[PDB]
Amino acid sequence: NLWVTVYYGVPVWKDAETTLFCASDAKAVWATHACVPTDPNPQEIHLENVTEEFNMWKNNMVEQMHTDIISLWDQSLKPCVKLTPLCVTLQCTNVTNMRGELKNCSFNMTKVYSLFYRLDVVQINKEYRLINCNTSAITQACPKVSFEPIPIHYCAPAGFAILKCKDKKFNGTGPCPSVSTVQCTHGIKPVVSTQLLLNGSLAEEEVMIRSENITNNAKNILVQFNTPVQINCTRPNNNTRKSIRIQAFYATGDIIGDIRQAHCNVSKATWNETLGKVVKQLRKHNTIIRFANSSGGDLEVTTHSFNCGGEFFYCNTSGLFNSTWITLPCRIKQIINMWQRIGQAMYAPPIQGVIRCVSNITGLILTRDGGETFRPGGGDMRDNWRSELYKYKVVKIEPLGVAPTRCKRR
Amino acid sequence: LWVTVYYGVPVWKDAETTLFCASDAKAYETKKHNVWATHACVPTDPNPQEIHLENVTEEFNMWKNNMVEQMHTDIISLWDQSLKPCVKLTPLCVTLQCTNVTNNITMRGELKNCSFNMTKVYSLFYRLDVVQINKEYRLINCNTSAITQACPKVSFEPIPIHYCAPAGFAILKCKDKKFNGTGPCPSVSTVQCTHGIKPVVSTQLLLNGSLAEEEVMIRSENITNNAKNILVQFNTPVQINCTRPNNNTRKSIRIQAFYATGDIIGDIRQAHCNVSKATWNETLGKVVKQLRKHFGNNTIIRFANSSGGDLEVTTHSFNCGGEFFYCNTSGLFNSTWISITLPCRIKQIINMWQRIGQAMYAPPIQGVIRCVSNITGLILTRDGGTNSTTETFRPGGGDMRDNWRSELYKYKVVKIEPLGVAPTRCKRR
Amino acid sequence: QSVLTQSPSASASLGASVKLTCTLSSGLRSYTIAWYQRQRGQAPRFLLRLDSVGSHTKVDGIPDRFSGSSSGTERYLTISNLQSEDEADYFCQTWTTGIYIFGGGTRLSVL
Amino acid sequence: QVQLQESGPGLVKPSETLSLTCAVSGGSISGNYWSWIRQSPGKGLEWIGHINDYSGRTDYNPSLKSRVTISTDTSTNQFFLTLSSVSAADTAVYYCARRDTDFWRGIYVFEFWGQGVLVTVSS
Amino acid sequence: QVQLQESGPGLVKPSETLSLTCAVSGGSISGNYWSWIRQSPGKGLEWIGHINDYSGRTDYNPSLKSRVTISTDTSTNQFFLTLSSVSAADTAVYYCARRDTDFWRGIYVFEFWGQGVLVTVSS
Amino acid sequence: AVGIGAVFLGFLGAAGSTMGAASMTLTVQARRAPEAQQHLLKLTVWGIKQLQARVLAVERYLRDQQLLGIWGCSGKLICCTNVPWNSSWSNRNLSEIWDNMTWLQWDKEISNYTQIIYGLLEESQNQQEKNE
Amino acid sequence: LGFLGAAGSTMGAASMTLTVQRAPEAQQHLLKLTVWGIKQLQARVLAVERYLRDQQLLGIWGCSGKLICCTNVPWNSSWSNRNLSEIWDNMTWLQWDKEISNYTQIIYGLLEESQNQQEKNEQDL
Amino acid sequence: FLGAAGSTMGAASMTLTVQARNLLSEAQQHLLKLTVWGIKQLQARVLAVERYLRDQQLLGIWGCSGKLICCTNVPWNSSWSNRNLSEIWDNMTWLQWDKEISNYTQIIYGLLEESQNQQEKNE
Ligand SMILES: *[C@@H]1O[C@H](CO)[C@@H](O[C@@H]2O[C@H](CO)[C@@H](O[C@@H]3O[C@H](CO[C@H]4O[C@H](CO)[C@@H](O)[C@H](O)[C@@H]4O)[C@@H](O)[C@H](O[C@H]4O[C@H](CO)[C@@H](O)[C@H](O)[C@@H]4O)[C@@H]3O)[C@H](O)[C@H]2NC(C)=O)[C@H](O)[C@H]1NC(C)=O
Ligand SMILES: *[C@@H]1O[C@H](CO)[C@@H](O[C@@H]2O[C@H](CO)[C@@H](O[C@@H]3O[C@H](CO)[C@@H](O)[C@H](O[C@H]4O[C@H](CO)[C@@H](O)[C@H](O)[C@@H]4O)[C@@H]3O)[C@H](O)[C@H]2NC(C)=O)[C@H](O)[C@H]1NC(C)=O
Ligand SMILES: *[C@@H]1O[C@H](CO)[C@@H](O[C@@H]2O[C@H](CO)[C@@H](O[C@@H]3O[C@H](CO)[C@@H](O)[C@H](O[C@H]4O[C@H](CO)[C@@H](O)[C@H](O)[C@@H]4O)[C@@H]3O)[C@H](O)[C@H]2NC(C)=O)[C@H](O)[C@H]1NC(C)=O
Ligand SMILES: *[C@@H]1O[C@H](CO)[C@@H](O[C@@H]2O[C@H](CO)[C@@H](O[C@@H]3O[C@H](CO[C@H]4O[C@H](CO)[C@@H](O)[C@H](O)[C@@H]4O)[C@@H](O)[C@H](O)[C@@H]3O)[C@H](O)[C@H]2NC(C)=O)[C@H](O)[C@H]1NC(C)=O
Ligand SMILES: *[C@@H]1O[C@H](CO)[C@@H](O[C@@H]2O[C@H](CO)[C@@H](O[C@@H]3O[C@H](CO)[C@@H](O)[C@H](O)[C@@H]3O)[C@H](O)[C@H]2NC(C)=O)[C@H](O)[C@H]1NC(C)=O
Ligand SMILES: *[C@@H]1O[C@H](CO)[C@@H](O[C@@H]2O[C@H](CO)[C@@H](O[C@@H]3O[C@H](CO)[C@@H](O)[C@H](O)[C@@H]3O)[C@H](O)[C@H]2NC(C)=O)[C@H](O)[C@H]1NC(C)=O
Ligand SMILES: *[C@@H]1O[C@H](CO)[C@@H](O[C@@H]2O[C@H](CO)[C@@H](O)[C@H](O)[C@H]2NC(C)=O)[C@H](O)[C@H]1NC(C)=O
Ligand SMILES: *[C@@H]1O[C@H](CO)[C@@H](O[C@@H]2O[C@H](CO)[C@@H](O)[C@H](O)[C@H]2NC(C)=O)[C@H](O)[C@H]1NC(C)=O
Ligand SMILES: *[C@@H]1O[C@H](CO)[C@@H](O[C@@H]2O[C@H](CO)[C@@H](O)[C@H](O)[C@H]2NC(C)=O)[C@H](O)[C@H]1NC(C)=O
Ligand SMILES: *[C@@H]1O[C@H](CO)[C@@H](O)[C@H](O)[C@H]1NC(C)=O
Ligand SMILES: *[C@@H]1O[C@H](CO)[C@@H](O)[C@H](O)[C@H]1NC(C)=O
Ligand SMILES: *[C@@H]1O[C@H](CO)[C@@H](O)[C@H](O)[C@H]1NC(C)=O
Ligand SMILES: *[C@@H]1O[C@H](CO)[C@@H](O)[C@H](O)[C@H]1NC(C)=O
Ligand SMILES: *[C@@H]1O[C@H](CO)[C@@H](O)[C@H](O)[C@H]1NC(C)=O
Repeated sequence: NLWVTVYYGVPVWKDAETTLFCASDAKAVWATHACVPTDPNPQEIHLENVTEEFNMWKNNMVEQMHTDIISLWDQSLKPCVKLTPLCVTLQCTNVTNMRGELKNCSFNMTKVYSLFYRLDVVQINKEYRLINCNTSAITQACPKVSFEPIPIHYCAPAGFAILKCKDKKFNGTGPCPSVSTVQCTHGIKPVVSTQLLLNGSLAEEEVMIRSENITNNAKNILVQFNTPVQINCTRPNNNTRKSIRIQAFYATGDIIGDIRQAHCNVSKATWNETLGKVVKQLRKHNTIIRFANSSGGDLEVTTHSFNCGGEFFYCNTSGLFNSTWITLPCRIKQIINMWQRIGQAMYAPPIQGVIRCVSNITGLILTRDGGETFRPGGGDMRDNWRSELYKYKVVKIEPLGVAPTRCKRR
Repeated sequence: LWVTVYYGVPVWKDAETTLFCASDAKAYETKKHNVWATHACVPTDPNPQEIHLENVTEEFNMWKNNMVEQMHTDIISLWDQSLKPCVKLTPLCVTLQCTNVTNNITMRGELKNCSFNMTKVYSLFYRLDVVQINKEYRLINCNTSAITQACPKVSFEPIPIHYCAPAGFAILKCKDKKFNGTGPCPSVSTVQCTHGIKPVVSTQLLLNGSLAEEEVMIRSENITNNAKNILVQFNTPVQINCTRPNNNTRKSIRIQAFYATGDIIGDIRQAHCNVSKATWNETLGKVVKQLRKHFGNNTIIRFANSSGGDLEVTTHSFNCGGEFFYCNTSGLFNSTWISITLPCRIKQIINMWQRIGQAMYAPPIQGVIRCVSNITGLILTRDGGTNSTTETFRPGGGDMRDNWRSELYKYKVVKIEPLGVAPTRCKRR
Repeated sequence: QSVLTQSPSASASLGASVKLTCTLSSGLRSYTIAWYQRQRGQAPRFLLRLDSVGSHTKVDGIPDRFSGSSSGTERYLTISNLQSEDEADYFCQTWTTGIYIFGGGTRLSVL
Repeated sequence: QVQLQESGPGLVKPSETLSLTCAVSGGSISGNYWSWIRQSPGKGLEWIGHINDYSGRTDYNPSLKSRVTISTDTSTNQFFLTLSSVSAADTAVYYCARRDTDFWRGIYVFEFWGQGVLVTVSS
Repeated sequence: QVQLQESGPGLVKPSETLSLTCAVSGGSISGNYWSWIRQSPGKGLEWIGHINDYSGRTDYNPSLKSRVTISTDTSTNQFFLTLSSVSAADTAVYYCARRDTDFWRGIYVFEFWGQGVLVTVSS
Repeated sequence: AVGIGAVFLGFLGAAGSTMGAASMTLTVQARRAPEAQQHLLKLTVWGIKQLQARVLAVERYLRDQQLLGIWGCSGKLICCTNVPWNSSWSNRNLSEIWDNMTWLQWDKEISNYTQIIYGLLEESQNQQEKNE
Repeated sequence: LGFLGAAGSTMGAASMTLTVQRAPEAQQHLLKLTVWGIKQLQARVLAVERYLRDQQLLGIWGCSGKLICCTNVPWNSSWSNRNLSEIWDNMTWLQWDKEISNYTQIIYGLLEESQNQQEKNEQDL
Repeated sequence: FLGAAGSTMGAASMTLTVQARNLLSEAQQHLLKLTVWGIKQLQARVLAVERYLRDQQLLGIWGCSGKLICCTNVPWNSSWSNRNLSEIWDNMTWLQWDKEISNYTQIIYGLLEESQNQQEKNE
């Protein structure tokens, strides 16, 4: 004999998708003009005794961030110059002044020679051409804009709140005991990488491992470290920018000094200790835990493809993953198509001098094996962006509520 | 019985309130920078809340409307605000020693190369722009006018402008294709934001105008009364291609960087517009058919060219690419009916909106200026009258509000008052 | 270039073992592939992913009798304990760039 | 439990637009990639295109980039293929499939497919 | 039908402000043009100014732009002329009139005129 | 585009309908810019303008609700009062008003006496609350 | 926002709590301040609009204002029958809403019908 | 606006509606000044509206729900300046009454809320 009663004012919220706009810190790199500045007083209201179950593999914030990144890339690339006239036969020859590698190619435009990379051009049957000149309308990046990742916060619009999890013991899924309410988010860095997370957030307590369903050896496995493994990586070549007018096209001139492949090292002891912590973690969830290298696939998944000061390195990473329970020869190419699209491709104009970038390594992407061997993998940019957005969930507040109490009105 | 109130009731009251502009997103976002027609107006909603109403008949009257006056005032203020930052031409008012150029003759050139001693500097002007003083010449209005020149960067071009009623109001829109614009309208829709309105200055013709569906429409407050104008809306837009066959250069003479016209590259010829003859004849046939319908079959419709008065109404005044042509229609309306290359000139000193206030000086346009436009509306002034003989429809206009009234002919601003009461058999306990 | 090849048709008796060979091009020396079966007149089914090292990803609901292996630029799909349902069209597909490469289709019949 | 169903004209003349509609049941709310594939008789399959259900970033096969258009209707949760300038060489069995969201060792697969619909061009 | 009633001092000393007030009845709700005109004795008529009682923007004769100011109030629905720094030659009969909006071939006419108020300047 | 103005247009949603049909419809109806160049600051100004438009809508709605609450109606969409309807106001019977004419014609016929109707309503509510 | 503090508590505690319930132009980083002010006024205006719509719903349910409103439609058996003590003493409001989320539309419909019937049969006599 | 603010209790009680209705009333740097002015004005009106809504909510907690001259069931304890009802209602202005009651407002509000809740729950 109970009766419904409405209780307007109750603190009830429901998960609900929305369109987070943006938040940046740099002055209107990225296009950044659609990004509002961020100097608020972030109201970190820590809720009490609130158990709100989270998820990371079903967020619709992640796809929103991926769409924003793609849109920013396209908008920044738009005012640049197309490379349609470059679709001509190239007269290529080897250079001697990782033995062959670079190739010097002359082309006739109305007859000048420039430098190209072996993995950047394909011969036709001596005579070479671009890797994909007619299939994809290649466009070269504008020289003034770089690719350094500017922090990009996501704030909820009016009516929505973002729920942070401060619990250290957290694998993404399942209930989250400690929760807090916020309007903005921390300084997520839109870095592009594979098999190594490069400058992402550091997890507390011991090293953390997570996946959709571990048992299923298809779901990507994300590992977040505790102590970053320092990696300093250089391109020891005095590259010479060369400007050719058709509309100003940029290319590589004759190399100043000796020609040496771009390579870089990793602190062996620190890497070994971090990998030991990781392999200790994987024993949960006593058999052999191997570590092979990337098994096949295109260049964007075989190597640790990543940007550095406007130059894109596709780095051999077999040496980092061979310990069964360090120098890495980093190949270089300048043609690039991002986010696994077709019809769009960048040229990455060369940067003069020698470049050296010093960065942390914070996360690892590993895949199980059938039957173990946790060889690295990845390339699904969403998996990369789920290593910082794993403690956020847009939520809409719904004050109205109904309860079964004993009342009779009139 | 008793009385009960009904909050949330469809009510209408014909009241006038200020409306705010709305620039299209692509109008400003895409390319337009430093143009008068767009400013900090609120961008329109992606899709208007157009709701179709049923079994409702509202009375419309464009000749007693208020949106036309509101938009004319907004255009006036916007034009003045655009002209304000530019530097004045007050020091330029001085005696000039002019000789007329004889480099080429088309229809004489009429240009004058004039020297002024600004402590001898030469410049080029047009005959209408400068008046002889008693050879010595002087600007037409520099004695008793605060003459001004437009900013070099800004450009004159129509840009769509929407009007959205503020909260608590609505825009009733007559969707009837056959609607002369007076009295009841059978189909009345309701909107928040109106359709695209392009502020275009023109006389005797409506350029960039909105074509009217169904047949050609004839509108007037009083067909019988001679004084009232007549708007004619064609159903098929007529192409016009007008070009000034000359190229000029700008000389920066400091007074304040004054821009003066330079010598013309090669040949010099007076401007010309082109209109296809057959389309003009067909449109005139439709127009005279509708006018006979309003006047009887036995009535005889005659046409004639302008009857005089100033120069911005006798001819067809319009801006093209930043140059203000005053292009004659002496020959277009010369045909007697029973039951073409337009030669034309320019004037760089213009009196916009017919006021004796500041007059704006047209900056020179480099290169050949050509433009295509949509002649869609005609302004006709009925001949006097003697009865049952004939009718003559020499073009008139000039009143810019008349030009506005063609685009805003199908809107009214209404105040909704959802607090009506009613009687019923209900008593509160 | 980049192209997949395979036998146009192969057959075996019921209860025997059937071998399907998917051949990668020279530039595809190590790419992972995926196997697809299509019984005549029904929706093609996902079978498994399989790379050059021999790793295979079983799909929920697929019979365990399906198996796979790798050898250089050759990928082997092994089936045992056949019936009339296994008669179908099989093909291997791969993703090099954002363009897909499918096989030419192989008809397998059981007698 | 995701099911894909396809429908559309069975016979189409040359030189017009062929429209095919595919509805889905059980799919995720957003973030899915709906792909359109076809197989000509006697020839191997080839990918036509796909759409990201959340963003709307279309993508098409380069050999058919200037003729096709794929759109989505989230309200009814369907997606449409419109192939223009169809000829006698475009007769095929058309499938609407759902793209993978795992990228295991450099592959995108099509976990779920439709029953396939015949499309033919004849005089 | 619009009726006009003008009023103001009949005797004004030289060299001070001269104020006239004209009340209009039956005018249009908006878009009116209230004009002030005068005729000096032994001389022809001459326009003084006009006000758009909706926009509020004024206009005056070029030769009197520095000495006149015309205002208007809609609520009481009247309009005022203030001619400051009057001289000996400004004695005249003043009329407040309404000019039309027809614009019949390059003319604006004042159909409705006031009775005509005398203004004489003397010491 | 959003706010309370949409609610007002929804009130307008059926103007020529039947009085009873209009009342039923009233009861039923009770329930990432691209920013190419210099668009951020213009977006801030447009935000100021949109907030002031929404605030104008909210204030008009609140003024109407307060006017309704001055009488004996609180905030109910349909409300019943306790002041007699004298025969001076449309002496002809209620079938024609409640079945045939749309709200427009009733408003046209009542606008002459709406003020005295409101005054009587307010006085009746004040008297009813004072007596109780 | 603002009233999220009481979340995670017992419905008894939540009900009790809800029952009780010149800047110059020389400031550095002015654009951030004005943009976040725009955002805060957006939030406050959306809050007042949401409150107005919720109050309209409460009015159509015969509650007008008020917070703890009582009505006349009985609690059906299908709506997750449970012992009232453990409903109102141990769990939290969020879990209860997650449990009853499948049925709230039917609840609102029945509530509106009950209030309409109450108005009809009260004005009847 | 304040109207008969200082008048006798009866006149103010009869003229509550006046106060009730009155309570609810580019170029870069130039653009920043404009937006700061807009922020100030919008903040003022929004805070006024929110304060009005909070007062309406307080009225709604009790048995008023927007009605001006409310009526409750809380007994009037003599501790809150017990005097003759007529004498209180025809001598002291609202200001002095509130000044000499401002020490007991909170207990009155609490008693009102408790009585309304008890009436709701008991029935
Ligand atoms: C609209 O259409 C009307 C026709 O209905 C045109 O009117 C004619 O305009 C032309 C000029 O374009 C006029 O020609 C001028 O005639 C003046 C008077 O002299 C003669 O014409 C009158 C009859 O009007 C006779 O009685 C008399 O015996 C003469 O035969 C001349 O004084 C003019 O000369 C001046 O202008 C020309 C051209 O610039 C100069 O070269 C001269 O030096 C001098 O300055 C000229 O010859 C013609 O007379 C007009 N007829 C009528 C009936 O009005 C309008 O021009 C046309 N457009 C407009 C805007 O109204
Ligand atoms: C990941 O780890 C695996 C094993 O740990 C590793 O596999 C090895 O790869 C190398 C490079 O391909 C293989 O070396 C080959 O040896 C044969 C012997 O005849 C040669 O013919 C091959 O030459 C071809 O490839 C060259 C490029 O490498 C060409 O320049 C040449 O012209 C020929 O086309 C080649 O040298 C080696 O046999 C395997 N080892 C095993 C056990 O498979 C792999 O390289 C690592 N890195 C990845 C996958 O990116
Ligand atoms: C991860 O974090 C690390 C540090 O936390 C970060 O390293 C930074 O890399 C950038 C890119 O190389 C460095 O910035 C450059 O530094 C060099 C040498 O100091 C300068 O010469 C550069 O000047 C350029 O600046 C112009 C305008 O930006 C360019 O247009 C022009 O080409 C000039 O060459 C430039 O400042 C930066 O110094 C380091 N920071 C540190 C602390 O070392 C790294 O980039 C992060 N991300 C990744 C993917 O590693
Ligand atoms: C009715 O709509 C027509 C749409 O074309 C209008 O024609 C246009 O008028 C505008 C001005 O209102 C012109 O804008 C300027 O034009 C000049 C000269 O035009 C040439 O150069 C431009 C720019 O490269 C080019 O777009 C044109 O095609 C011409 O080659 C330019 O120098 C200025 O920069 C500025 O663009 C349009 O150009 C002009 N377009 C044409 C050719 O019609 C027409 O004016 C409208 N009717 C009226 C009078 O309102
Ligand atoms: C991440 O950590 C959380 C806990 O912090 C893990 O959640 C746990 O998930 C399992 C299921 O995988 C839950 O087991 C459940 O047990 C009940 C009763 O036996 C049964 O009815 C359910 O069907 C379910 O099997 C377990 O309760 C839950 N933990 C808690 C505290 O509720 C999660 O699995 C971890 N994720 C990974 C990838 O390790
Ligand atoms: C979590 O990841 C595991 C790892 O694969 C998934 O487990 C598998 O789920 C499938 C269902 O799609 C199971 O297949 C079915 O199992 C039932 C018995 O429960 C059987 O009767 C059916 O005939 C069918 O085989 C499969 O056994 C199971 N385990 C494996 C493959 O080892 C699970 O689905 C994932 N959970 C979620 C929520 O995604
Ligand atoms: C990535 O690194 C591994 C190891 O450095 C490379 O494998 C070596 O390849 C060379 C060249 O034929 C052989 O001489 C070595 O014997 C290989 N290493 C081992 C341990 O056998 C691998 O080739 C590199 N990746 C690429 C694409 O070249
Ligand atoms: C690598 O990650 C650390 C985060 O742990 C970055 O930040 C430094 O962290 C240490 C450890 O507490 C602090 O002492 C420093 O003050 C932090 N800042 C800097 C600038 O060192 C660190 O910057 C990252 N490495 C690089 C090269 O940026
Ligand atoms: C347009 O046509 C309509 C037809 O109803 C005119 O409305 C009435 O027309 C009759 C003559 O047919 C007049 O006697 C009435 O006085 C008109 N009433 C109205 C609404 O004014 C309307 O006047 C015409 N408008 C014009 C002249 O364009
Ligand atoms: C691009 O050119 C190559 C050789 O010139 C050719 O094989 C290829 O088919 C071309 N691409 C397209 C899409 O036709
Ligand atoms: C693993 O691979 C690296 C590089 O190919 C090699 O140097 C090493 O000897 C291998 N074996 C190990 C680390 O046990
Ligand atoms: C204008 O040019 C003509 C020749 O067409 C000439 O006769 C006349 O004298 C010139 N005017 C002046 C003022 O020089
Ligand atoms: C103007 O006329 C041309 C004639 O081809 C027509 O195409 C165009 O639509 C008309 N209006 C516009 C928008 O220019
Ligand atoms: C200027 O105009 C005035 C009349 O407003 C007149 O008195 C004066 O003489 C004129 N002077 C010139 C330079 O024409």
